[PDB]
Amino acid sequence: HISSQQHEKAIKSYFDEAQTQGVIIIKEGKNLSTYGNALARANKEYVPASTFKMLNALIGLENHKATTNEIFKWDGKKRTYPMWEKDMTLGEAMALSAVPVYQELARRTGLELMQKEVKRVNFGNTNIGTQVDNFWLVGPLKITPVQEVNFADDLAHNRLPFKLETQEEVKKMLLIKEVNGSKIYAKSGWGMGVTPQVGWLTGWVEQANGKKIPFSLNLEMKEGMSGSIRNEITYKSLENLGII
Ligand SMILES: C[C@](COC(=O)NCCN)([C@@H](Nc1c(C=O)cc2ccccn12)C(=O)O)S(=O)O
Repeated sequence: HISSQQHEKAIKSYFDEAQTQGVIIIKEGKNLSTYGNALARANKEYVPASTFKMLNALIGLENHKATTNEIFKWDGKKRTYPMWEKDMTLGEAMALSAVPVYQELARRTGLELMQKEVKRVNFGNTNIGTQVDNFWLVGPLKITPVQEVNFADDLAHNRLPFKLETQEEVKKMLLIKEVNGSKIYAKSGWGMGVTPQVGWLTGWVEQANGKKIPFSLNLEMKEGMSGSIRNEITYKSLENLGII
């Protein structure tokens, strides 16, 4: 079959072609595999950006700050994108990366409860600072790609410290693709308020046989770069390895 050298070269070429620097961590059982064109990013800390939504939702639901069918009403003020100027549930806001909805959720949770829950979960450096509505966007909260793939592994297998119903609700919110009997659950992320800008795509693959293969793509986003580049490189890498 295909050599490890060829797989590594192919995935590295996906990041090279996009003219960026990035890594993608794959986890099978307890083993971590690092691929990409800048392997040292694996243990470097970056803001989680939208990937934090997964945990924001978990906390919000567990602590009764919202329900899965509650509709967060658009307040009528201009948003960064027209697509965000509407009423939506947590799940809809997850799919649209609707930051305003999640900022409202964070405000309901409150700084004190948020700091305690982020600590309880041991997410990244666990520090949210003093601003409850933007700590995952501009710091001080940071996390490495290894910690992100492990967070995905824990959520996929319901190991996080939340009722299993809560975990299942948030997981249902993350289905972004189906391919050849395989289901891909993930959350993209783009930290535009930091320099350099970081891009993320963290989730897992649920294969027909029921096995789950967690992953975390992390790269530098550059001016005039497409968010869908995080997805194409992720899908191409997963396919090259025979995961999907
Ligand atoms: C790039 C995504 C979504 O991805 C899409 O390209 N849009 C898609 C919906 N079809 C999204 N970024 C994001 C955040 C999450 O990090 C957080 C902010 C804050 C301000 C401005 C943009 N902010 C975006 O600006 O649209 S990020 O991957 O969540």
